[PDB]
Amino acid sequence: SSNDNIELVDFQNIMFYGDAEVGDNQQPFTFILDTGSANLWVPSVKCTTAGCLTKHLYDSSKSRTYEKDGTKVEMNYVSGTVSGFFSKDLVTVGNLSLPYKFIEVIDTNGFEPTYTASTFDGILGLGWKDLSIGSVDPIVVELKNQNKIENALFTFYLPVHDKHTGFLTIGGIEERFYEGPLTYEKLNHDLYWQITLDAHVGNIMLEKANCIVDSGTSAITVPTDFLNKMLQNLDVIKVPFLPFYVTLCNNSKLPTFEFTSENGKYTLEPEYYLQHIEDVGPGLCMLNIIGLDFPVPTFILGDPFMRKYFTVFDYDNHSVGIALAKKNL
Ligand SMILES: CCCCCc1ccc(C(=O)N(Cc2ccc(-c3ccc(C(=O)N4CCCCC4)cc3)cc2)C2CCN(Cc3ccccn3)CC2)nc1
Repeated sequence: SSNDNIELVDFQNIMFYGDAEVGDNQQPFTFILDTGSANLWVPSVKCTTAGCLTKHLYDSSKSRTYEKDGTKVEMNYVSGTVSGFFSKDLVTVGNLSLPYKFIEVIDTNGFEPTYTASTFDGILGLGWKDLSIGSVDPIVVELKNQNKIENALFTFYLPVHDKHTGFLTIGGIEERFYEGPLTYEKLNHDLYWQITLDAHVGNIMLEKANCIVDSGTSAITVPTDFLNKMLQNLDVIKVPFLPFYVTLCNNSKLPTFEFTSENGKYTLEPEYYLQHIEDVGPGLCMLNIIGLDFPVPTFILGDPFMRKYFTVFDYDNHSVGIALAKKNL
């Protein structure tokens, strides 16, 4: 391709990962590629937590292009603080490289057990500058500024468990990934990749909902009240202690999400949001949906949505494009 393509690998229909390198010696790492964050986080050889001892670690002393920064970073997560400091070095994504400012992580203890229990080393954000710590221009913006690509956009063709591989593509939109019309939705903020869509599920509706397209979220998230309502009398239950909302895989009462704009209509049928849990019971499924409240009514269109729809993230035009993903590649 004329474009930069990074192959994506599915992990049990839970999350996907991509590889990238840091340092002019091309130190390898596995990353979460997250449109819902806006920094690049890389664990240091200087990190001595139990979590880091299992990871690929970054050694700045081995890179000729390392440029010291040192500005301290402290961020609060779930299990406490994650801390480190800014560094600059060559970051290689696919066949493109550039010197880039990233967070060199010294203490990961605030990211446990998630961090220890996962097979990735780092997080590479793909959101907007205003979402970032330290006002860092996004990688794709920086690549365009340097004439390494002709459009400041990237696309996601997500891998599908037991079906096909996935690609993150930087710089252009490739026909091999989609079918039918590509429709564009304007961003309502340059922060997350957030757009305004009318949401309908059965009789329940939310006009002009804030919908965040988020590659690092493994579920669809729905306002709690909206969820509670839409599942009433559907033969969907919670078991004393197993997998959250469960249902028979062949349940005909299961609804289709419908999101609309003046530009387009996007639907998510049960086949896209159901996860088989056959090992716990014949014909049993879990609904890959969670209830989550934001200060304003908001849906997170995470991986289940992005598996059905090819997505285009356009910094130049401040928009997200959406098209049906080709079923095979
Ligand atoms: C050395 C690495 C240092 C990482 C430091 C770090 C930690 C957390 C986040 C973060 O907030 N993230 C990034 C993050 C990405 C992926 C994950 C993640 C996803 C899946 C998995 C996973 O595969 N498994 C399966 C194995 C066990 C662990 C879970 C692990 C981690 C966690 C956190 C959030 C997630 C929620 N996002 C959505 C959102 C949008 C709008 C409002 C609120 N929230 C915002 C960004 N950033 C950086």
